[PDB]
Amino acid sequence: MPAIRPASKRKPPPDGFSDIEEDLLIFANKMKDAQNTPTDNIPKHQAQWPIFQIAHQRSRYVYELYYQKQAISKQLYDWLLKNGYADAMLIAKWKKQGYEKLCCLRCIQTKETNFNSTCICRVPRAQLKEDQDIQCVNCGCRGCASTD
RNA sequence: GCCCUUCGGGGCAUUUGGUCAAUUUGAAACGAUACAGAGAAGAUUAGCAUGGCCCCUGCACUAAGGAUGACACGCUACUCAAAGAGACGCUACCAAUU
Ligand SMILES: [Zn+2]
Ligand SMILES: [Zn+2]
Ligand SMILES: [Zn+2]
Repeated sequence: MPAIRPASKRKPPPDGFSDIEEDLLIFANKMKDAQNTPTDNIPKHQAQWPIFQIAHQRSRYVYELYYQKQAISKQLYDWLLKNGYADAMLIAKWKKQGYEKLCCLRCIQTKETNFNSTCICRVPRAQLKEDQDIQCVNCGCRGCASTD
């Protein structure tokens, strides 16, 4: 379970976890530092942006470690997705076509916008104004479209 | 970026949003202090209401309480006369002790 077991109850992870544990702990400590970041000098949605950034990065590490540069077994990959080292739904969207670089699921959630739209970060920057710096309110993405 | 191609081309995906993170000048309120100071025609007071540009506590916007919760207590011509009886009214002002 992803609930914390005592120690004697703890089952070992699969093989290769000793090989990837250092990068996984790098992402975990990055996430704790994002928890401890100050919020006085920035706005509030901007305070929540780094969690989405680090979650995307951790899931991308797992995703391209399994699919692109094959370095982990399928047992280990399924274990990582089950135990919370990567976002299975974000990885599913990365497998979809036209969503190969999606920042977050909240940015394609169309039931939650005013006019049932995706966010502006999903729009190909070829159709936007020049020097129109987008940083979306949801995660601060500057451009996710696969063409971008 | 990926995919397809008859290598000319075509496809997949499509417009977020919370006035800034900044406290003097776009609106918080007690308490302390100062002061005064509790209804019903003598004195003392159980209350229940009434009306709303007065509200408070309460789930009660179909209880109850808040001094009977308070407020009430100033002010005061205006649909408006008639009868009969008066008026040096409406003008003048005036000549003997012995
Ligand atoms: Zn996003
Ligand atoms: Zn976005
Ligand atoms: Zn994005």
